Order: sequence, then structure tokens, then C-alpha cells
Amino acid sequence: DDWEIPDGQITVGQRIGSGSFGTVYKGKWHGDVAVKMLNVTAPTPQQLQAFKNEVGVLRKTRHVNILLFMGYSTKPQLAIVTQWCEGSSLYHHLHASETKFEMKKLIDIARQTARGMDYLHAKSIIHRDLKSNNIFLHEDNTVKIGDFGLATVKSRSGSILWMAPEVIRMQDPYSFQSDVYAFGIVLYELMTGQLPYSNINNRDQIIEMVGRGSLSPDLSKVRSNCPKRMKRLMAECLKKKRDERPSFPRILAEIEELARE
Ligand SMILES: CCCS(=O)(=O)Nc1ccc(F)c(-n2cc(-c3cncnc3)c3nc(N(C)C4CCN(CC)CC4)ccc32)c1F
Ligand SMILES: OC[C@H]1O[C@H](O)[C@H](O)[C@@H](O)[C@@H]1O
Repeated sequence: DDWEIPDGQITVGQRIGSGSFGTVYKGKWHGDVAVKMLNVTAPTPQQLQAFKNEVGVLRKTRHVNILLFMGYSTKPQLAIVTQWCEGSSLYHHLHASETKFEMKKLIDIARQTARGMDYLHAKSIIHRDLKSNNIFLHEDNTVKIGDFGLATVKSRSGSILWMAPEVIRMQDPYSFQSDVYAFGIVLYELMTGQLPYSNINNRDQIIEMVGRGSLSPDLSKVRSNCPKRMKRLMAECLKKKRDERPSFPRILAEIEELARE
């Protein structure tokens, strides 16, 4: 219950990232921690509630593949405290760093992401923005799912590649099934090494054609050593009709089975 950290206990160190909604620092509190402070000094009334309702969501997560919530500050600023992870995100490894993981490692990353998502969904928490940027590889080995965006307040733009067709349409939207689609696009990333729609020049073009059903990822680009179970699972996860997509228990059980072989 006492997840509030009193004023003065945290030594806020180097600034690690900055956006409109928030700023993230490395800091000291019984060891290393990350501290995301919200860029709003005078808190608007019941925006504090939005901070409180998130704190009440993060408070419910205890799992090795979910970034460890550790506490929060109200004074001096509104702030959220997590564990400090050494390493970088799946997005950085795959698309910036040119990291070439072995298939065993690639499946292991897909496995651990599945575990974390399965856990979240089992607690009725919908992520809403699962993507390779939000999967941190701690020690470059352990998946730590979080939400590393500092641009916007969490809906509850640079995520369109992972958005399900119904989520792009906004006809009413976000659901377990939409999270599962995003995971589909992560498997694509892992198994091809590339972002989807690499040939398409324009975002508005991706929004239009994925929304109007006329564009989908090129599944033939998967590595020649991509298992058959995974290409099939990827395709089930990417299905246009929401209700045709599998749930995480069966996704996890399928990936755990393919890892064993
Ligand atoms: C319990 C889940 C809470 S959550 O949804 O993940 N939100 C959240 C709350 C508090 C936080 F501090 C955090 N949070 C934690 C970390 C972090 C952790 N370990 C180690 N480096 C960075 C973090 N990096 C962010 N970036 C955008 C950084 C990602 C790494 N890059 C390297 C070039 C610098 C920018 C944004 C929020 C971040 C958060 F993401
Ligand atoms: O607020 C919902 C949050 O649920 C979990 O803690 C996820 O790890 C995080 O990414 C998400 O933002």
C-alpha cells in the first residue's frame, strides 16, 4: 500500500530522455532506478487521478517480463519509479544496431514477450501500444515489457506499424485481440529482421490501405530458418477479423512447444 516514496529519498541523476508528456532520469534509491517525471509542475485537478489510476494499474504487476514498478513520488513532482535496466530495446537491436541474434535467441525473445503479455491479459490489463520499442532487452537477454514513450499521455503516430486494422479505423477499438495483432508484427520483426511496409513510402498510405483492408505484411520475407509453427502462428496473430486471432495462453503454449524442439 505504501508505494509512495517520501520527498528527498531519491537522488535524481542524469536525464536519459525527454518528450512533451514526460522526462526520464537515472537515479539512486536503494541502488539504481529509473524515474519518469511528468512535465506538469502544477497538477490540474483529477489529472492527479490519471496518475493515481496508472499507479493502481502498475501496482498490480509482479512478473519477470514486465518492467518492475518500484514506487512513485507526489512531492516535489509527480513521478513514477521503476527498476534500472542495463541494455537497449528490441527495436534498437533489430533496426538500428544490426544485431544478428540466433533463431534460438529470437524464439526466446518471442517466448518471454508472450509470457509477459499472457500475464497482463490474465490480469485484464490491455497494453494498447505493444511494439519493439516497448520491449527492453535487460542485459541484452531478458525481455522487460514497458511503455517507453514520452510523447503523449497513455490512451486510456510512431506506433502505426503495430496497430490493428480496427484500431487504425477508429470506428469502435483497443482490446486483447488488438494487443495480439501487435505481437504478430513483433514476430514479423523477429523472423524477417525488418519493419513491415519497408517499400511503402508514406505513413498516410499505410493508414489508408491497412484501414481499408488492402495492405498486409509480406510474410514471404521471413528468414529461411524460420520454423513452420512460427510462420503459421504469425499469420493467425495478424488476421484482419479481430475475433479470428488467438489468445495468449495458446500463443505462449505454441511458442514454448517450438522452443523445446
Ligand atoms: C511498471 C511499468 C511502467 S511503464 O509503463 O514502463 N512506464 C514507465 C514508468 C517509469 C519509467 F522510469 C519508465 N522508463 C524506464 C526507462 C528505463 C529503464 N531502464 C533503463 N533505461 C531506461 C525508460 N526509458 C525511456 N526512454 C525513452 C529511454 C529508453 C532508452 N534510451 C536509450 C538511448 C533512452 C530513452 C522512457 C521511459 C522509461 C517507464 F517506461
Ligand atoms: O498502464 C498500463 C501498463 O500496464 C503494464 O504495466 C505494462 O507493462 C505497461 O506497458 C502499461 O503501460
